[PDB]
Amino acid sequence: LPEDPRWELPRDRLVLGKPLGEGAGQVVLAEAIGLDKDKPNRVTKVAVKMLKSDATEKDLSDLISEMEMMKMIGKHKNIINLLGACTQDGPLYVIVEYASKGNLREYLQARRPPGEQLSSKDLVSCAYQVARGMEYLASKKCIHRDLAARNVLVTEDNVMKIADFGLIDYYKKTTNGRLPVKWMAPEALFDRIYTHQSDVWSFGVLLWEIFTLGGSPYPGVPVEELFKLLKEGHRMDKPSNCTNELYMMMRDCWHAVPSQRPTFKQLVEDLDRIVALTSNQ
Ligand SMILES: C[C@@H](Oc1ccc2[nH]nc(-c3ccc(N4CC5(C4)CN(S(C)(=O)=O)C5)nc3)c2c1)c1c(Cl)cncc1Cl
Repeated sequence: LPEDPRWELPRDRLVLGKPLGEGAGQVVLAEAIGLDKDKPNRVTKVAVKMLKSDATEKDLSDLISEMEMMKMIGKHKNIINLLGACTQDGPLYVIVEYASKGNLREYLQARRPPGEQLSSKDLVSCAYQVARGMEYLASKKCIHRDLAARNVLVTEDNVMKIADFGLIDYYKKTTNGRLPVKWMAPEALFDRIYTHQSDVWSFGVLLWEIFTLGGSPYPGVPVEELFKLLKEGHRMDKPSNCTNELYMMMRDCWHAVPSQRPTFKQLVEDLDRIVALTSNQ
């Protein structure tokens, strides 16, 4: 691989830790010593993406393309930023920001009341940050294609960061058994058309995910039945503990006509206003 001095990190400055997630492409917790040359004695907790034992040549290509995509897209608070890479004299390591509190689905579920505590403002605030993150990506012509709570990460300071933005079997399930088709917009699901507007649909589900504290969409619904519901124009019920205004927002996001869905630009402005008017108690 060519070196790119801007981003390169010597391997002796990277102490690998425990695995965060696998694939069979995998991710590992690590510590970078002097991630920026200006601050060389600092240790930073990072996540390192790398190949697994039986990766293809095209798997490598994909990881490289992901790295280059991130360089193109640039920095933003509400995305997982590239920090560095090891491309020389050893396997490819792609160093990204570490998110201590896991993905948003896990974060929400872990903070459900008994049967630490997220206020109404916290929930709305969560949606704002995710919208702000998607607006940036969208402004950089980046289409996520699987925007969901599982692909939003949460830092030590409760900052929402969008993941796997720089990357089909419909019946394949996620790590804990959810079907990604349930986040897909109709035009994407049927006509295989992906736009920013299709991400807005998916953001609609993400909203629903938030105000159900990591609820599972369409529980017990297989793929064939999902097609049925969408063709019938069915829409998920308003969650309990969720205003009409926010439900309207989801419904707007789930507008059958893509052009009639709001832009993330609009969703950022609306959520800005709502956060400030939502109480923290
Ligand atoms: C595939 C992996 O990809 C990445 C890519 C960059 C990252 N930066 N930071 C992470 C990360 C860091 C910590 C972390 N966890 C530690 C905990 C969740 C488990 N709890 S705990 C220790 O309190 O029980 C927090 N999960 C993910 C991370 C994961 C991933 C995972 Cl494991 C979970 N959800 C989404 C995705 Cl995309």
